Amino acid sequence: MTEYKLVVVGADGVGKSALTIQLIQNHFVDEYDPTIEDSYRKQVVIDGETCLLDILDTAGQEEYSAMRDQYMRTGEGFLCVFAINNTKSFEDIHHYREQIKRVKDSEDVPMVLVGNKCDLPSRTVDTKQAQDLARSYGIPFIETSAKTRQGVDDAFYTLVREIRKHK
Amino acid sequence: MTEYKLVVVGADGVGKSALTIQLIQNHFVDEYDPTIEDSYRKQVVIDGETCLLDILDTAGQEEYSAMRDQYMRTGEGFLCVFAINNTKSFEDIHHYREQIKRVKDSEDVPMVLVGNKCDLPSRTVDTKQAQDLARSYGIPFIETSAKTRQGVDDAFYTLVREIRKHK
Ligand SMILES: O=C1N[C@H](c2c(CNCCCCCCNCc3[nH]c4ccccc4c3[C@H]3NC(=O)c4ccc(O)cc43)[nH]c3ccccc23)c2cc(O)ccc21
Ligand SMILES: Nc1nc2c(ncn2[C@@H]2O[C@H](COP(=O)(O)OP(=O)(O)CP(=O)(O)O)[C@@H](O)[C@H]2O)c(=O)[nH]1
Ligand SMILES: Nc1nc2c(ncn2[C@@H]2O[C@H](COP(=O)(O)OP(=O)(O)CP(=O)(O)O)[C@@H](O)[C@H]2O)c(=O)[nH]1
Ligand SMILES: [Mg+2]
Ligand SMILES: [Mg+2]
Repeated sequence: MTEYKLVVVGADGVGKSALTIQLIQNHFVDEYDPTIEDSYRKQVVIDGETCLLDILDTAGQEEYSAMRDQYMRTGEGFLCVFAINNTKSFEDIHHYREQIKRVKDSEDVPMVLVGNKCDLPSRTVDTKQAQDLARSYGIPFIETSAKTRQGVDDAFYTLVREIRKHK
Repeated sequence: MTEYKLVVVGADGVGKSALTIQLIQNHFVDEYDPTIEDSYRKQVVIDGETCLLDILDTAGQEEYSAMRDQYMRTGEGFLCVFAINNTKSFEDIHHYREQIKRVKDSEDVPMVLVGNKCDLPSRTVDTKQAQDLARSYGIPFIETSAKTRQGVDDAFYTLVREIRKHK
């Protein structure tokens, strides 16, 4: 058995909690209830290895920069989430990646860029634009929908694979 | 901590959803997606008190006005929204205010008159005209733009202050 500390980060309302709740509880959260900080455990098998995922579901906006830095130091891998209908959340990605790199004092940190709400037709961030950004960061990119469950398992499992590769 | 049940009402397309989404998610929705009924939570500090805002984003549908009675009974305060480029929506305000007063069986219901889309130069409702009407209603008036965020926080916070005053 191996434990993996995963952190889900991103702007207000991108679907951080809905993505995590889909992985843990296998259903969609339709309601909008802002997160302060929650954590969840999930035991899963990834590439034949027994994994205990310890997932931190973070707030869109931190109250204390120093409190935020602590989970970035502890976290082994980061799911950097934006919503495909929210250009501000996509532009905010750089700020999350820069904060993670600074706290970890490393240019190489396991990360996955997640483009959530891909079920929505009202797209403002194109697929190629997110693919190019992820290519420039040297990280995988996955489109997800916490509503339909599209790409949810793949986003978390890819992050675990990135952590296992880094180790 | 205190919870406040806020209701955003007004005619079709005045920007009820865009105002609420700007308040909580800090981005402007350019798309027009008609609302059936959505609710959102937002934790804020107003005059030193932590407020958990429970905001109901309602439909602009003019048909079956009786469908509004239950949320009008439950709601503690109302954001009565019109668009500054839509004279019909400004004239419709009276119908929303009359229904609220009837359902609540009170002339002193916490309300704020909101003149949305103030970023638009194609104005048909003058600021002074809405100020004059709001004064005759005995309620505050705030101009807002879900696009620029002008007056968005002030509209919701003023409504909370009106509910507190009423208590
Ligand atoms: O004040 C505190 N609240 C905290 C707390 C919570 C968390 N709550 C989170 C919001 C929950 C929204 C629930 C959907 N609320 C949805 C909602 N939002 C509205 C806004 C306006 C009008 C109606 C609604 C409605 C709907 N409700 C109706 O009756 C209705 C009718 C017609 C409609 O069409 C729509 C609606 N749960 C607790 C249980 C016990 C004690 C405290 C709490 C708390 C903790 C604490 O340490 C100290 C103080 C507090
Ligand atoms: N259409 C659609 N809606 C989604 C998707 N993911 C989340 N949502 C919706 O977006 C809203 C916010 O989702 P939530 O998971 O709370 O986002 P969050 O980023 O955790 C909010 P906070 O930053 O305050 O913790 C909810 O109404 C939820 O149903 C998705 O993939 N598609
Ligand atoms: N320029 C400008 N456009 C706005 C503003 N607020 C809303 N809009 C635009 O008006 C249209 C309708 O916005 P929306 O928030 O859906 O209005 P609504 O009142 O919730 C519509 P419904 O009654 O069906 O729920 C959208 O195209 C939106 O971009 C604003 O402050 N400025
Ligand atoms: Mg959340
Ligand atoms: Mg709407």
